[PDB]
Amino acid sequence: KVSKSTKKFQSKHLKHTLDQRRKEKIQKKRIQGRRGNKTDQEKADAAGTREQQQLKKS
Amino acid sequence: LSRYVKWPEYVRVQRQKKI
Amino acid sequence: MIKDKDSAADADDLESELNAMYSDYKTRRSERDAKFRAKQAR
Amino acid sequence: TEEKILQLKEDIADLVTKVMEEPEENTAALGRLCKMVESKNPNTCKFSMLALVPVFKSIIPGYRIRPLTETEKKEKVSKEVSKLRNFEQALVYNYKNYVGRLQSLSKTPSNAAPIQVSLGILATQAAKELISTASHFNFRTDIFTLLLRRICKPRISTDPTSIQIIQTFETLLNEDEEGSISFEILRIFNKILKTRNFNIEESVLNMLLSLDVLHDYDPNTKLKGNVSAPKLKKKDRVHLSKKQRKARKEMQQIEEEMRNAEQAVSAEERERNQSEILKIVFTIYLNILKNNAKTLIGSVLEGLTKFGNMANYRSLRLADPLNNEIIKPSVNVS
Amino acid sequence: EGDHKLSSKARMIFNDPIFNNVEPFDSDYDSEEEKNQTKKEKHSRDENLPDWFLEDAMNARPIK
Repeated sequence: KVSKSTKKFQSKHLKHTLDQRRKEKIQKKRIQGRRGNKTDQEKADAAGTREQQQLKKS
Repeated sequence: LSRYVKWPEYVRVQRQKKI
Repeated sequence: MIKDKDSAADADDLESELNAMYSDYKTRRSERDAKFRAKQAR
Repeated sequence: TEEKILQLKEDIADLVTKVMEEPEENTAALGRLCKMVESKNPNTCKFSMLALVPVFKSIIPGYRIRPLTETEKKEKVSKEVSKLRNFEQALVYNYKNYVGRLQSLSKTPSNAAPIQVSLGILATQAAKELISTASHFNFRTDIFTLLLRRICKPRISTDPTSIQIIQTFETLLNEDEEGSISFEILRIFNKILKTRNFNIEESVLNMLLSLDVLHDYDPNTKLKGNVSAPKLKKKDRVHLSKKQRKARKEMQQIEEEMRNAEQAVSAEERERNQSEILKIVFTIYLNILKNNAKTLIGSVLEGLTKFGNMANYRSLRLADPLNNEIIKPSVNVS
Repeated sequence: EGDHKLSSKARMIFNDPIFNNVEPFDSDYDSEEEKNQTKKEKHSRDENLPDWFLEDAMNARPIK
């Protein structure tokens, strides 16, 4: 037997939730093949520490 | 704090003119 | 309740009180923004 | 006099022990301990002045003590704040006397008795060891001035303390990001240089190469790995009353805006300090070039190349520049 | 105990690394000249009434 909250959610919020999930999936697929989308930790690793940068300059 | 409340404006002005 | 009178020392004390009041007024009016407090910290 | 030295060491130990764990009401002990420094007896001065350094490094507060005079306060309502103010005033006075004594002892014409030379060397050592942590305190300029006058001496190779003072100044300039202490050091450095017609060693002038305020790194540089608890766990909290919780909310709201204001003020002061330091450094470099000193050309050119974009022979030199293992000289090559 | 000449506090306090090797043309800096220079600079950079009455860039365009 379906619960009341499940019925209410499926009648109210299911459609736009699924549409938003599809939109996020499409955007992720589009951005995966592009260049220039890196996280803060990844960019910090790429730049390196001050000592690493001074070594790279030298 | 702000103790200036112990003197009203007219008293303060009339004492400032004394100096 | 002090039963004493001074001629010029009273004027000096009054001037000192007025100067202290003006300095406190300036500080209170200037400390309205935390930037001034930060600057005065250093 | 050996037993006298033993008794002197015991007395110094007793006084420092009296002062250390509770400084507030042992003010008189600190006063007499500082008064022992100015004694004419070399042993008294040496031992007391060398023993005060840990005491000051431990009891110096984290802020600058403002000259709080009672004239504007007229409070006279305290039983523990009053003794705190008394301790702060006495500490400032004692530190004034200590720094004055260090400055007077550092000035040695290198002609007096070797005991005087040793006293001057020990005083310079104490001042150098003091400024590593006491730079954010009163009378930092006097220590900076005495250290720079020792450094800017025409002959510093024979001085066994010049190397360490050079490293200390390089560290101070390297770890300063706002540019306040850097500007304070640079003003005195320029003032001394103008007196000596810009005549110093290459190692002395090489410390300006370490100015962090004249450096921009990558906007999102990776820092050292720091791990800490993001928050205290909810089930492991301490009970606070409703009044205490409201006060906590209020003080957190005050602290957040103070943090924002401090960030903005530091940001807007770093640029002004950078401009002033750029002017001073470029004036020093150009005056060296006009003086045409053959032994300083390479350092001047390296500094111009490094800090030029911020604007609008190894055997003859001593005390290699800081981080020489990583800072490959672009213009001042061997 | 150890039977040392100095007491425990004296030993710990005086064994600190700061007490190392401690046992019981030509020119001297011209203070007057720098004082005169500072005064001259001060002049080239710029009473009885109360204060409440009287009062009433080289990095401007860098490469980045």
